[PDB]
Formats: sequence, structure tokens, C-alpha cells
Amino acid sequence: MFVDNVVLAGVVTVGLMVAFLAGFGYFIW
Amino acid sequence: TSTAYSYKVVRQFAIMTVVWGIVGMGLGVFIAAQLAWPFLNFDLPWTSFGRLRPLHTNAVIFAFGGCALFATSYYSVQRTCQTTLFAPKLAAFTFWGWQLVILLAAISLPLGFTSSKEYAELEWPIDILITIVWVAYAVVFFGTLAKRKVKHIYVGNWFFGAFILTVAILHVVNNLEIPVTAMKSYSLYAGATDAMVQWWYGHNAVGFFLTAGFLGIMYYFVPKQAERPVYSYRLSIVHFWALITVYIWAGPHHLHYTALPDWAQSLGMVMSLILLAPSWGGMINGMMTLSGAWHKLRSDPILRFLVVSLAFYGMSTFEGPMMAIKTVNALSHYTDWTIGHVHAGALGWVAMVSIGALYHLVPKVFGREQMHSIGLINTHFWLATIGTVLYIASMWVNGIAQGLMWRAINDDGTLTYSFVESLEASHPGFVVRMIGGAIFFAGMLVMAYNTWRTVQAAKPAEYDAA
Amino acid sequence: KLEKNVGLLTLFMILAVSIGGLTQIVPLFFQDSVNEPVEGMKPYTALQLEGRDLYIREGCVGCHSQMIRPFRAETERYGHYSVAGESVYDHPFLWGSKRTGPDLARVGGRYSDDWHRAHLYNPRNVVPESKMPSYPWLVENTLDGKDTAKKMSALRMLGVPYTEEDIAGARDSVNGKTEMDAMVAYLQVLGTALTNK
Amino acid sequence: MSTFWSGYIALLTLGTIVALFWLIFATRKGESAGTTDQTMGHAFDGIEEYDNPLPRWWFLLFIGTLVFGILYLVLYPGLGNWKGVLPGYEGGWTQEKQWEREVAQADEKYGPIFAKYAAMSVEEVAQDPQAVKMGARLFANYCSICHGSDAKGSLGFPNLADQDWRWGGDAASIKTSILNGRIAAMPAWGQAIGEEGVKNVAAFVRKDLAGLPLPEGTDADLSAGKNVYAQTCAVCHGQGGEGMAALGAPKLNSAAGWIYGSSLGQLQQTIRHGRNGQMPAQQQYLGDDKVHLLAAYVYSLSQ
Ligand code: HEC
Ligand code: HEC
Ligand code: HEC
Ligand code: HEM
Ligand code: HEM
Ligand SMILES: [Ca+2]
Ligand SMILES: [Ca+2]
Ligand SMILES: [Cu+2]
Repeated sequence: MFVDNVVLAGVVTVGLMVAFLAGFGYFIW
Repeated sequence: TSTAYSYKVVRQFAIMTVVWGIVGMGLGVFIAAQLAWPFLNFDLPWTSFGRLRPLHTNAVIFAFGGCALFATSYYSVQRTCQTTLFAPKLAAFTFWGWQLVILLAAISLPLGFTSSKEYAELEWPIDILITIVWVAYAVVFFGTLAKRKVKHIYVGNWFFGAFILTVAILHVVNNLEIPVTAMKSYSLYAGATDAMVQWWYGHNAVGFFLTAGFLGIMYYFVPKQAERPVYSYRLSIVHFWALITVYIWAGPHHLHYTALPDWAQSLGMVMSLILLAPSWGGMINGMMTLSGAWHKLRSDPILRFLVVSLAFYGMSTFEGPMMAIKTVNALSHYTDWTIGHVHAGALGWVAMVSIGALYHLVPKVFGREQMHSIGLINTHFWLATIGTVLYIASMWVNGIAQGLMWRAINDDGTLTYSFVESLEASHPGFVVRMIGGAIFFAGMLVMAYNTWRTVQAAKPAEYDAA
Repeated sequence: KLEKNVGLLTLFMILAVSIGGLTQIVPLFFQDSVNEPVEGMKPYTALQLEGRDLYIREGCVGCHSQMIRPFRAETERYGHYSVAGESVYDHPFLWGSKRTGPDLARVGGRYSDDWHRAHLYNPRNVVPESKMPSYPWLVENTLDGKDTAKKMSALRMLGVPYTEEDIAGARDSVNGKTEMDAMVAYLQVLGTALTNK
Repeated sequence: MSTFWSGYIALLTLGTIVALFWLIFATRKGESAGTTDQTMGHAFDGIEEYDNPLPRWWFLLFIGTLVFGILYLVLYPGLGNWKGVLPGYEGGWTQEKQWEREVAQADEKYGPIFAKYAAMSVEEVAQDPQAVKMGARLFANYCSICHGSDAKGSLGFPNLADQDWRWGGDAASIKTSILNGRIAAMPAWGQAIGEEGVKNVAAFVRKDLAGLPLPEGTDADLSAGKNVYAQTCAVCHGQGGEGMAALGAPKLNSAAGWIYGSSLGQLQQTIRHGRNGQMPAQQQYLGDDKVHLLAAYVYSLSQ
């Protein structure tokens, strides 16, 4: 895929959301 | 006498909350399908996407979310300060009034009468009606507060009260418009100024209508369902005032890298980032309340709803600040990612919490000890969760794909993708989202059936007295 | 405490909630850069104005942005990044918030009237993989120009410098034209103001 | 922005931040610093509230955000007219300024490639594969929507891939088409020629010129058609329908290059009401460089 600063910002933002959700989600079990 | 809570209006607004939930989310599924398969536009002006979209929007926010807010606030305030609703008939007026508003939306928007201003699309006569109904609502609520029993006012009503006042201000300011004809007006503002008024209004719409008001909901029902005390009253103070003040500033995060001046844009980003803290103070206060009683989650699906609701709330009040960063918005803006965020908050926070709240209150208000089937509350929970997650996922995929493809440059500087290539890339996403939303909608039907079954049971249902 | 005081809580709420509005909206009323038209620019012509209101009624904004962001790739794709002065007479503004379809801030003269007609009549017919709705009724409907005068009067009242010449016979500028005529007329002026000043 | 407004904005923004700090701390004073579990004595319904401390981490987060906000404001425009102190942008930072850099940087990076191609003849550029691929990339973004993603067109819009050219298929002609645009003008013959006249030339062009068969039992006067064509049509399309590239009049001795259909009826409509195809000029939107590469690409297509 095409990689830019902005694309990276977006990707790590979404990743962070996955992390927050995953953490919270398993945290609820 | 009259020292029996007025449950009538709450009853009406509850039922109608489920009804408009169905109608609105149905519309959602439908226009999603239109985005997947354009033939569903049917070459008819009143059923084309452009017109139906704001119908979905208004039905789902002001009709569904709205009625949820009415039922919840009227129940909650009455019990939380222990008196019958002030001016109960005026509350009845706010019911039929609000219904008239929604019906006017349903007729007018497919007919083509729209301001084109997001979440403010209804034309001026309807804006007048709304203002009137809202003033009445304010009188009923703040009046009920003014004639409470306890010295203190519960923080749930700080949020409700705030929501009411600021929504009134918002609505009046952003809908200042010269009427040209019966159903056509021009905005007072234009260009960048209009954009700013619009998104001050627009964001503070979800900020107070869909955040504050529903934080009120959370603050009554989470502790009431869990039967635990509210964690950290100090937090309630901090997070309330800080949210109530910082959120207003968050307007410009919509207009990043637009014709809006740089200074405003920045003010919006900075304050959107500050906003992270109070917002989370909400979900912290909600969840830490459940500490110790987590074993209830496998037991009680209503509580499941409320908690998971807080999960999505935090997630989107984290996602939001992130996307409010100019460099991130640089990719996110105009993409399906925005919509993804939207429905993360919408399905996951607003919808879930109002669902839970209704599942709690509807039996009570209908003189009944509980819902007809708790099992269907659980199956509803799973349908709604799966649906929300699918929706979110498909929109992240689509959004990243779009932003990326749109700005994708080759080694020789030329643009990598045609807009149509991005469009085509998005179709699987459109279909998955259509299915996720469909599933959530199915859950809503399950709720409708359940609620109906319990509604059947008693004609005289004035139980509860205190 | 002020927890027990209804009017004090109410007051400090209305106070706390106002600061952002006062600090963001108010100074824009007086900022020049966002109130100055592009120098060349005129108000929308009766037909253009009518077509813009058609664009509004059909929900075009819902898939189409009119706001080019100052990035190289958006510049390359659409043209010169949008300027505040371009939307100075837009009651109400039609910057997008979504791009289901491409940005239209400068559809300008990028396409022929004929193309716009075919494509609005059936987008799939010219762009097979379009997700855009067909808008054939635009052809079957005729503008009578009844309210154009009123509309322009209202917009002048709101600041838009319509001439008496403009308002007078704004009707016969429009009467008999089809809605499709008006929509096309509107689309063909978008973003033109800047690139020929 | 007038200074008064700049000051007003800054003062209010800062006052709000200060107020926020004051709020977080003032809320914080009797901090247990522990979960504690005490409760306060007033009941709302069912609900009661613990007097708990703010989570230290949440506190930290909140403060950090405000600090970041002050830092951002100092770095970047926002308060008033204050210009950014951020390093590397002289006279501060604005979105426009940022844009100028990205373009300028791009121009420095890619400028030679464009430059290299510009010296070369359009015919020379087509030879270079690298150039063609670049041109194709350009084509999809700006030219695909009308001429098809395959450049093979549709009804109303020329197939650029084939060997049939309306305005000529030499490099110079193609480049001119793209650069300056093109408007064709088939005048309408309906009134001038009569309905029967229309039917007749249509039939003549389809059968006798284009070598297409006529629909069963359509008694058109092909002789009449022929005469009409010679009288009127031959002037622009040539007699025998070679067509004239000068006028963008297409050849009529083959339906292959026709953009308005080849059925008797469609021919009749073309003849009766005329045609005014428009190829928009790209000189303004794309500029000489891009246009040059595109001419190269389109030229390349047909070989
Ligand atoms: C969302 C459901 C759509 C609505 C409503 C409208 N448009 Fe659209 N449009 C859409 C897509 C997916 C595309 C790209 C594919 C295509 O058909 O070209 C478009 C494109 C346009 C264009 C061409 C823009 C360009 O290529 O530069 C124009 C001029 C345009 N659309 C006009 C338009 C108007 C006037 C409509 C409102 C009634 C409108 N569109 C609605 C999808 C959607
Ligand atoms: C649609 C809105 C147009 C866009 C964008 C482009 N072209 Fe086109 N082109 C179009 C039409 C309707 C015609 C026929 C004109 C006529 O005589 O009726 C054309 C023609 C050309 C030609 C000449 C073809 C010939 O036979 O001589 C060329 C070289 C040309 N077009 C190429 C081209 C490129 C490179 C452009 C993209 C930016 C492009 N066209 C866009 C329709 C339109
Ligand atoms: C003078 C120059 C005129 C005259 C007198 C005629 N035509 Fe022809 N024509 C002309 C142009 C510039 C074009 C291109 C139109 C466009 O591309 O928009 C045409 C085209 C046609 C076509 C369509 C070919 C296609 O489908 O692509 C037909 C069928 C046609 N012309 C035939 C025709 C006949 C029968 C007329 C004589 C009375 C005739 N033309 C005259 C230019 C001109
Ligand atoms: C701190 C809290 C929040 C912040 C800072 C925030 C920020 C944002 C941002 C940056 C966007 C993208 C705007 C754009 O690029 O066009 C957005 C869109 C949106 N968000 Fe949030 N968000 C928050 C919470 C929420 C929540 C909880 C909801 C729940 C419904 C919500 C609903 C929406 C809606 C409806 C839009 C779309 C507005 C439009 O149509 O353009 N937001 N928000
Ligand atoms: C339950 C299934 C739902 C489905 C399938 C659905 C579908 C959709 C679709 C397809 C769009 C337009 C997307 C686009 O233009 O790209 C949309 C917009 C929107 N929906 Fe829903 N929706 C659902 C429920 C809800 C709910 C419960 C809310 C509650 C607030 C909501 C709020 C919104 C908002 C605010 C927008 C506008 C977003 C924007 O302007 O950026 N939706 N929805
Ligand atoms: Ca309105
Ligand atoms: Ca939007
Ligand atoms: Cu916002």
C-alpha cells in the first residue's frame, strides 16, 4: 500500500482504537 | 394529594422511542443498501439517497435519541428528586409536540424541504415548533427540579439540565434564517462563518444531545441497575464542568484544513484534545461504579448493555480527539471513517445505553416487575454488539482505504488512483456495513417484540407510588 | 456548593457553555479574510441560484463536498484549494462533510453540459460503477421562476449584492427552463470565480 | 484580524485553560488518594455516591492534555493573531504556507522528469514506456470518466484507442485536441432537408457509405439520399465520406468511429437535429506538461 505520514497517523489511530477496544473487551471477559 | 409519579408521558415516550428506533434504523439499513445497490433508489425523488439520508439522521437522533431522552429524563428527574413532574400536561404537550415534529420531518424531508445544514435540516416553521416544544420541555424539567424534595440535585440532572439549556441555545442560533416562502429559508450566515456556526451547532449537538443528556441517562441507570453507589463524586464535578465548557470549543475539528481560518481550526483541535479527559471521566465514573459487581454481567443483560455502552462511549471519545488532530483529520475527513466513528458512538454508546435504560424503566412504568423475556434481552445484546462491531470494522477499512487511495501519489508524482477506483474499493465495505446495521436492526425488532409482550399484561399499571 | 441552588447552577451552566461560541463564532463576523469575496466574483445568477436550491433539495451535499483542502494530492485531483472568499455569498454553505462522490468545488467547466445532463439523468449510464442516484425528474420539471425574485431580495437583505436589474426579470431568466437546466447551470459556475479573476 | 479581536480570542482561550487548571486542582483538595469507599449521606432514589479521589492517571492525562494544548498554541497559530513560533516555517505556519512547501518540494523532486519529457517530441515521448505509464496514470484521473477507463469510449464519446480520429491522429492534432479542446458542429437538417430527406440520407449513409444493411422493408429512396448527400453532406464529410479532420467531421464510409450510433434511427436523429460534441480544454486544468504527457499516451494507444 501507499505509505505517508498522514496514512501512518490514521493507521496507528485505528490500531490504537483496536487496542483500546481489545483491552477493554477482554478486560470485561 | 398527587404524590404519585406521573408515569404517563414516560410510558408514551418509551413506546415511541422503540418505534422511532425501528423506523430510523430501518431507514439506516435501507440507505446503506442504496449505497451498495443504487437501484434501491428506485428513480423516485422521495426515495433517493440524497433525501432519505437526512431522514435517517433526524429520525435516528431527534426521534429515537430524542424520545429516549424525554422518557429517560422524565422518569429519572422525577425519581431522583422525588416529586411528580412539574406541569404534567405541559409534559404531555411536549410529547405530542415532539411527535408532530418527527412526523413533519418524515413528510417534509423526502418532499425535499431541507436547509442542507447537517442535523438542522428541517425548515423554519418546524424550527419554530421545535423551539416552542423545547421551551415547554425546559419548563417541565427545570420546574420539576425547582420543586424537588432533597436539598441536593443529582449529577444526572446536571447533565440533563445542561443538555436542555445548551441544545436550546444551539438550535436557536444555528437556525437563524430569513424565510423566503412557506418551506424555504436562507441561512443568516454564509461561507466560513456559516461553516463555523454550523459545526459549533453540529458538534455540540452530539456533545450535549448525544453525550451530556445520555450521560444523565447513564448516571441514573448504571447505579440503579447495578445497585451500587456512584464512584468518585468529585469526578462527577470535574468531568461535568470540564466537559460542559471544553466541548463547545470542539467545533472547528470538523473544518480542519478547510477555508476556516487556521486559528479557529487549531482552537478546535487543542480543545478537542483537552476534551479527552472529561469525556473519559464519564466512563470511568460509570464503570468503576460496577467494581465488585462484575459478576452481575453474566447474570443481567440490561447491565451488559449499559457497561458495553460505556465501552463504546470511551472508545469513540478517544477516537474523536485523535481524529481532531489535523494530521489525522487530513486522512479521515470526507471518508467513511467519519461515519464509522459516528456509528461507533451512535450504535455503541447512545443506542446501547438508551436500550438498557428502556429495558430497565419500561416494566416499571408499565406497572410490571420486569421485562417479558430476559433471554431476548441477551440475544438483543449480542445482535446489537456484533452489528456495531461489524459496522465499525467495515467503516475503518473503507475509510483508511479511501483516505489512502485519494492521496496516494506515485514515484513520478502522479495520483495513483482514480476516485472511481476508491469508490469500487469501498463496495465490500458498503455491503458488510449494510449487514452489520441489518443485524443491529434485527436486535431492535427483538426488542420491539419483547417490549410488546410485556406491554400486553396490565391495563391499569400505575404501580409505583413513591 | 451551588448544588442546591437551581438558578445558580442554571446560570453558571449558561455561562460556562457560552464562552466557546463567543470566542469562535463572534470574531469571524468581523474578520475580513472570511467575509471578502474573491475580487472577480458575482452573486449566483437567477438560474444558478435556482439550481443551487435544487442541489440543496436533492441532498447533493450528502455525497459531495465543495471544499478543496490544501494538500498536494487534493490540489492535483481537483484544482486550487478552496478559499474563504469563494463561499462568501453561500447561504447556506455547502462545504461537504462526506465524499461518497468526488469533490465538486471546481467541477467548473471540467465537463460539458451534455455530459452533466446524461450523467444526472443516469449516472450508471456514463459511469457504470457509479453509486449516484439517477435524477431524471430534473428533465421532466420546469421552473416557473415564481419565487426567484423573492429569493434574491432575501439574499440581498443578507448581504448578497444583487442589483435591481438582477431582481427585476430574474423570473424571465428562469421561467420555462428545466430543473436540469438550472442544476447544470449551477454546476458549471462552481469554482470558476477564482480561476478567472 | 484587528488586534482587539486577536487579544479577545487569546485572553478568552487562556482564561478558559487557566480556569480549567483551577477547576481540576480545586476539585482535588481533600484527596484520599485511595479507593477509600466512604459514601456521602444523601440518597437519590436508590443511588448514593462514594467520595472517591480522581484517578491519578486520569488526572495526569487531563493535565498532560492541557500542557500539550499550551504547547500547541505556542507552536502554532490559534490564539488571536499570534503567529506560530514553530521552527522551519519563516514568519510562522499557515495551511497555505504548508501547501506551498509541499508543492515546491514536489516540483523540485518531479520537475526534472516533466522537464525531460517536455524537450522530447510527442511522438518521441510515446516511445518511452516510462512516460506512457505516467501518461496513463494521468489519463485515468482526468480523462477516464468520459473516454472510458479503457480509453475506448461510449455513446457520445470517442474511442481513443482505435485508429479512427475525427480531428486527426497525428501528434500535433491530438495534443491540440487536449490542449485547446474541441467543439464539433453537425448542423441540423430536419427543417432544411425535410423529414423524408432525413430518412433518405440516413439510409444512404448507412447502406451505401457505411456498408451496413438496411432494416427489412424500409423503402427509403437511396437515390434521393445519394443526391442529398452530394448536395449538402459531401461539403464537410467529403463525397464518399472520407470525412474532414479540419472540421472534425468524421468519416462516413465506416461506422467504426461513430460516437452517436449506427442504427438507421440514430443516424436519422443525428442528421435531423445535428450534433455538438465538446472536448473540454485541459490547458487550464492540467497545464502544458500534463497535457503533453497525455498527448503522448493517447498517441501511444494506437500501436
Ligand atoms: C450519493 C448517494 C450520491 C448522490 C446523492 C449524488 N452523487 Fe454525484 N456522484 C456520486 C458518485 C459515487 C460519483 C462518482 C462516479 C460518477 O458518477 O461520476 C459522483 C459524481 C458526480 C459528478 C462528476 C464529478 C466528477 O467526476 O468530477 C457530478 C457533476 C455530480 N456527481 C453531481 C451530482 C448532483 C448535482 C447531485 C445531487 C442530486 C449528485 N451528484 C448527488 C454519488 C452521489
Ligand atoms: C468529457 C466531459 C470530456 C473530457 C473530460 C474529455 N474528453 Fe476527449 N472528447 C470528448 C468528446 C465528446 C469528444 C468528441 C468531440 C467531437 O468532435 O464531438 C472528445 C474528443 C477527444 C480527442 C479527439 C479525438 C479525435 O477523434 O480527434 C482527443 C485527443 C481527446 N478527446 C482526448 C482527451 C484527453 C487526453 C482528455 C482528458 C483530460 C479528454 N479527452 C477528456 C469528451 C471529453
Ligand atoms: C458541415 C461541416 C457539417 C455538415 C453540412 C454535415 N456534417 Fe455531419 N458532422 C459534422 C461534424 C463536425 C461532426 C462531428 C459531430 C460530433 O462529433 O459531435 C459530424 C457528425 C455526423 C454523424 C455522426 C458520426 C458519429 O456517429 O460519430 C453523422 C451520421 C453525420 N454527421 C452525417 C451527416 C449527413 C447525412 C449530413 C449531410 C446533410 C451531414 N452530416 C452534414 C459536420 C457537418
Ligand atoms: C471528545 C469527544 C469527541 C470528539 C473530540 C469527536 C470528534 C469528531 C471528529 C474529529 C469528527 C470528524 C469530523 C470530520 O472530519 O468531518 C467527528 C465526527 C462525528 N462524530 Fe464525533 N467526536 C467525539 C465524540 C462523539 C460521540 C460520542 C459521538 C456519538 C454519537 C459522536 C458523533 C459524531 C458524528 C455524528 C460526526 C459526524 C459529523 C458530520 O456529519 O460531519 N462524536 N467527531
Ligand atoms: C442500526 C443500523 C444503522 C445503519 C445501517 C445506519 C446507516 C447509515 C448510513 C448508510 C449512513 C450514510 C453513510 C454515508 O453517507 O457514507 C448513516 C449516517 C448517519 N447515521 Fe446511521 N445507521 C444506523 C443507525 C444509526 C443510529 C442508531 C444513529 C444514532 C445517532 C445513527 C446516526 C447517524 C448519523 C449522525 C449519520 C450522519 C453521519 C455524517 O453525516 O457523517 N445511525 N447511517
Ligand atoms: Ca433547521
Ligand atoms: Ca457528515
Ligand atoms: Cu464534532
